[PDB]
Amino acid sequence: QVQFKLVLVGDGGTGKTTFVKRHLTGEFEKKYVATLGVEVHPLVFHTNRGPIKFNVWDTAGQEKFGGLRDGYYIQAQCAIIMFDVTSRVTYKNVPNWHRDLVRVCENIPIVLCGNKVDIKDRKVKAKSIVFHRKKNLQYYDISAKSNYNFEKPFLWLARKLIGDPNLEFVAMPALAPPEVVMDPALAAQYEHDLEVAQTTALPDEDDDL
Amino acid sequence: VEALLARLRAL
Amino acid sequence: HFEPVTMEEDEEVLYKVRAKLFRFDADAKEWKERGTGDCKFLKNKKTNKVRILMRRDKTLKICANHIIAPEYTLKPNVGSDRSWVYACTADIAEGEAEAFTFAIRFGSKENADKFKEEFEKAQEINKK
Amino acid sequence: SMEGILDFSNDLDIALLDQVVSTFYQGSGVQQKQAQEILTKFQDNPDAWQKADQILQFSTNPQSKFIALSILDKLITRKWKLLPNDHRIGIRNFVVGMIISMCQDDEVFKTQKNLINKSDLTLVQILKQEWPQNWPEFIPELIGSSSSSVNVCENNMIVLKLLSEEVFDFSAEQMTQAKALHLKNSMSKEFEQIFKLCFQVLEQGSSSSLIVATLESLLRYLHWIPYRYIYETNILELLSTKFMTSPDTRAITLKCLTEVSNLKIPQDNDLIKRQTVLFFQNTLQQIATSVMPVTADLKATYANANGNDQSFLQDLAMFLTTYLARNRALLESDESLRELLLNAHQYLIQLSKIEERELFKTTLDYWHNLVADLFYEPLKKHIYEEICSQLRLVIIENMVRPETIQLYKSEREVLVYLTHLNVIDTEEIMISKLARQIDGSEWSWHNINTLSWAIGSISGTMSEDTEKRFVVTVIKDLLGLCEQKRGKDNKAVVASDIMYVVGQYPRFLKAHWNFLRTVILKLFEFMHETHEGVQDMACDTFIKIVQKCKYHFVIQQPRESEPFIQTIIRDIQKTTADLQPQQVHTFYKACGIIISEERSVAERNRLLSDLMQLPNMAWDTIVEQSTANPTLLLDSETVKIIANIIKTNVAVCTSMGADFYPQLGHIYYNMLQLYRAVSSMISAQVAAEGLIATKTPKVRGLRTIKKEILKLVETYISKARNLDDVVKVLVEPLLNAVLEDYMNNVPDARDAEVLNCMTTVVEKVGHMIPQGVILILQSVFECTLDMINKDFTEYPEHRVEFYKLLKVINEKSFAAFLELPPAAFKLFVDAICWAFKHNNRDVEVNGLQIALDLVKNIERMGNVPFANEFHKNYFFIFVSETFFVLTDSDHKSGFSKQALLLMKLISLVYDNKISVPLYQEAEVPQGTSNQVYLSQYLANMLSNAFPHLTSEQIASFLSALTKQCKDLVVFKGTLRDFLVQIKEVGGDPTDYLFAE
Ligand SMILES: Nc1nc2c(ncn2[C@@H]2O[C@H](COP(=O)(O)OP(=O)(O)NP(=O)(O)O)[C@@H](O)[C@H]2O)c(=O)[nH]1
Ligand SMILES: [Mg+2]
Repeated sequence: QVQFKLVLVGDGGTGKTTFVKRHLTGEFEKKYVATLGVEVHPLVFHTNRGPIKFNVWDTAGQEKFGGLRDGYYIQAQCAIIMFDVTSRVTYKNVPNWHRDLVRVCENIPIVLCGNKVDIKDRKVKAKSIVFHRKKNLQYYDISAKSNYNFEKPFLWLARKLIGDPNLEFVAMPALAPPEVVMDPALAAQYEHDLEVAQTTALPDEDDDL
Repeated sequence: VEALLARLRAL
Repeated sequence: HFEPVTMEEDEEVLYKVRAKLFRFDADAKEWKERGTGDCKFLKNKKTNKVRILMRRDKTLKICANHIIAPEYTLKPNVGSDRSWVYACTADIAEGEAEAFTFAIRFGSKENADKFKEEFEKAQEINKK
Repeated sequence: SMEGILDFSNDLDIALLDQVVSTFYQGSGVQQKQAQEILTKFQDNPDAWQKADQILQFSTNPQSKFIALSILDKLITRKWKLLPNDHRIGIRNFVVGMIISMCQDDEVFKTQKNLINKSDLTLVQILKQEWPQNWPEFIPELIGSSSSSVNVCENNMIVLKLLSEEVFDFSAEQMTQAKALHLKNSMSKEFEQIFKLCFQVLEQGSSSSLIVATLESLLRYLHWIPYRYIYETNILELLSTKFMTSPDTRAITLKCLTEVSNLKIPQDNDLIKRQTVLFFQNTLQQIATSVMPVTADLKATYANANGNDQSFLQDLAMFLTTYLARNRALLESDESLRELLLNAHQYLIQLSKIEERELFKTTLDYWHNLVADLFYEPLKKHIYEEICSQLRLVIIENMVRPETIQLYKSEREVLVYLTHLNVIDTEEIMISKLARQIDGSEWSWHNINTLSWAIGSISGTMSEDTEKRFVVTVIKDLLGLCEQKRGKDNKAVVASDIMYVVGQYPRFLKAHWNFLRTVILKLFEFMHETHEGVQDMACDTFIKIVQKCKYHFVIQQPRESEPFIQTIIRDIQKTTADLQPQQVHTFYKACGIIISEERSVAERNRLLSDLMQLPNMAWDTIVEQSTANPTLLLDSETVKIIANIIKTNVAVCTSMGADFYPQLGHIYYNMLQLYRAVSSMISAQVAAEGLIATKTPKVRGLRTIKKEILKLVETYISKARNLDDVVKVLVEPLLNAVLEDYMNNVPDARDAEVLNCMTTVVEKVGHMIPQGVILILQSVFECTLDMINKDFTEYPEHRVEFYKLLKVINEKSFAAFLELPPAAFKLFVDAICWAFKHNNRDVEVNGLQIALDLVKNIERMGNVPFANEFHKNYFFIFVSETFFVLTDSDHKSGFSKQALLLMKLISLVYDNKISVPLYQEAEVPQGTSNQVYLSQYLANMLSNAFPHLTSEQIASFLSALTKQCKDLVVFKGTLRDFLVQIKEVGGDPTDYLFAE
């Protein structure tokens, strides 16, 4: 279908997998489980030009888990390069990821993302971030945790891939939900699960929401 | 200067 | 003379509040965020049935779509005075109707209590 | 199944590999995932490279061949020198042959660009190993082959581009200093022949794909070649005319000309100055005739986003700003060059109207460069008068919210310069913009906000007289704008902008007390407005004005009976009755700012007493009831009230600092008693409900009381000036109230804020409480270490505060570690090394600093038993632990401080500052110097940790490292060289002589 391969690259720990997961399920994964090689996830957005499907190749940033490395980039149609504004080294490595990427993908739209802007003690200052200029990359500050700008990378890529700068995300149709019919055979079962859920504290209770 | 004061208070 | 050059329209909004929606992952014994945005109680003009419809900010993707069934019961969560937990037997946010244990949190205890008020009103509407 | 290709006892089934590869790249779901794991295992097989020849010859899948070359790449990069010489020749031969055959087949050359590019990079990896010492003919034969085939010539431009990149752009971190210099000199030696080929191709046309590849390689060359190749040939004319006309070459050519503008050039040579003018003239001529005229609407073009228009406009901005920042003076005196100068800047004006944040920041940087020069340089500003006038409007219309913060400050800086350059034009533009708000032609919430930020941003530029009439005019116009609107949604927006502007002109407020008074009273009225946001605006504006005009609140003004701060305090209950607690605290903090400017101590304390009357009365009642009925604290409303009282004290203490002491003394003893009572309730709840109690609103509310108490004490002590009172009045009750409670709570109930508070205590009065510091360690050291030494993630706040505390204790009261029992001092060392291994910057940096400070602390003790035992016990532990994080590739963020620590450790032995043998006398002949033994220990350590290094590599590395232990920059270069060599086999030991 209207389907585009997207490769996501950057140093380990910069938040690539957490960012994708946020878009796939809405969750924020607090744990760091290193990606091994690549993980492929379909991701669909509903737009005023119809649905657009990204096949996200979420690659490993740790060298010991790099897998096929630039072999993942073959036939990519777009990319996100990720770094972490609290870790200067991850920005220092942006030119290395970009080099390896564009050697395989010579003319694709690429977004550069500085992640984790929710953290107070920012180390890569906004005015230090200039690598995208001569390489014609789009840049966004983002935060998978606060969702700051979390939609912008895909909105920009969608506009470039479809060739329509006025493309917008739109509200997916919302069908009438079905009427309930409780199953007495599962009353005791659902009451067990509810008790566990009531006594497991919700996370991040100090968040505004 | 004083003509502003009156206008300021009616906001 | 010169010639010149969602499926929500059938519904009434009874209540609207900002909220963060969680689902309980039993396998991991973990609460997992499903979305943040406006939670609406929508009353169908033709059936008079009231449902919850909630969409994520920015992407506008649906994170909750189910009837406010009269059988449901809002319960408190141990860690919050501004949230409700309840079992949902058929939510179609992500496709086929599926059962979830939801938790919904609000900006304040006041909003949470108003939500519970409106929630129970909607249940009675659906009972008739 | 697919897993058959992993069985190397059988011939490789190429058809099966192609199926696995296809399943991965074109498949989906579970099949794709299984194939991916199989392919990774295949690629990682250390014998997979032997089957690369087969794959490249017999496969029909280009992705399979790509993976074959990745396998070879790893082999060439890491194990090349271990191969038998026959395999080195063989691999070179079939990589060269594979490239030749792909270039000779026009269909393959057309459709397999990815595989050819990968093969070219693999060739370059071989060149990095073999050339020129074992491939002297490469460049002469490359040039010869280029003449027999357009395809080969084009591909050779790709090989040379990648070679230049690998040698000059990406060598710093990938090869040793010596090897990089060797390859750079080798390319420089033969570049004359390379440039001749490149120039011939460019001059003689005619295949655009060949031209493009040649220009791509030239872009790389421009990073390093001497300017004579660009200025003593005709190439500038070609770049700035011929190749700007065709869109195929236009993009790369513009990038080349941007880098030409950066060449190292002699700046007292008139001919070269004319050449630099000339290529700019040519380029701008081609743009105006072949692309778009100066008048074109680049904002609209960029928004339409046709083809490559956005990248081209980005690149044009980069070209113009780069060239003009360096060379515009070349265009400013010759009258025949004035049109060129202004046309170039007019293109920049048009580019600055594009809606694109990052591009705007690029052009704004240039504008800053320009207007700063016009501000200081004689006789320049008149040239750019019409440019600057247009720029004033551009920046005003694109002003962003002050508080994006960075962009506002950059816009403000440029607009301030532009205002000095012509105050009259700036004022007229702003008044005119305001007129178009009133007449509706440009009215919107965003538009009035943007203009109000612009007006506010130039405060302090105009004369006080002009400013006064200006401010009056603006406020008058804004008041009228608000009056004519209806709905209160519109009136709210304009009223906020009125308050924003006045808050930006403190000079006007300080000169007009009656005006300043009226503003404040109107802010107080708005503190009763329920409309969303009005109250926050009023409180924010209030403290903002106070911070700037505080003196006018603390003196008695003419015609007034008392200082206005008294009047604010008299009515504080009414003013703040409708505010949320957070807003009330801001209000009280603002009052504290004023009170601290009262130089009379008796008046200051009286004002402080009156300010705190409401919180103090609520406090007294609660203390009286909480003591009579400890059950009342179970009431969530009482807990919330108590927390807000303390938060109010924090807020006032924040602005008053040392002057807050009298209020602290009013509540101190009952506050610590409350800390204990709340502590007992938390413990009792955890005991009765389990750990889950710590999640409950009740316990979180109780712990908020404890944290705010700690914050209040920390805030005061960090600012106290009377440290005798801190020590003699505050410290002992504090430690008695907090330390045992921390030690004897379960880990999940311990407040990291205790550690933070103790860090400030030690920092400020640590030198005066040696026994108090010991008590802090006894109470928090071992139990906190046990919380954080099982993984790197649990208890993240305790982890950070823990090492901050050890750091300051080690700095200010090192004697406290001298008193530790030996077993506990060992835990101290363990804890430091544990910090080394954190990837968490907030921990690793303190751990490396503690280690360094500790070594210096030990060194200061001289030749005494404790220092001698320290070195015998822990010197080599710190040496080996530092070496581990230096070399394990997972702590690169700490490299500089790791290197500093290692250099300090090595220089101790090199300077004979360790008075005892570091070895056991049975281990080496008696009298062996610690220098010799350090060399042996390190040689043996590295031989066992890096067994693939030769003994000569290790010896040369350590010889260089030890004699460089006084020169940090060189020391670090040798470590970086070592980090390169451990990634491969057969590194050259003479590389470590690079410094010498
Ligand atoms: N404070 C904060 N943490 C974030 C943010 N995004 C991700 N993280 C956290 O950073 C850590 C690493 O996340 P992860 O997605 O696994 O990074 P990665 O780039 O996929 N690592 P790898 O390349 O090894 O697979 C996680 O603990 C995650 O919760 C963010 O925006 N803010
Ligand atoms: Mg990952």
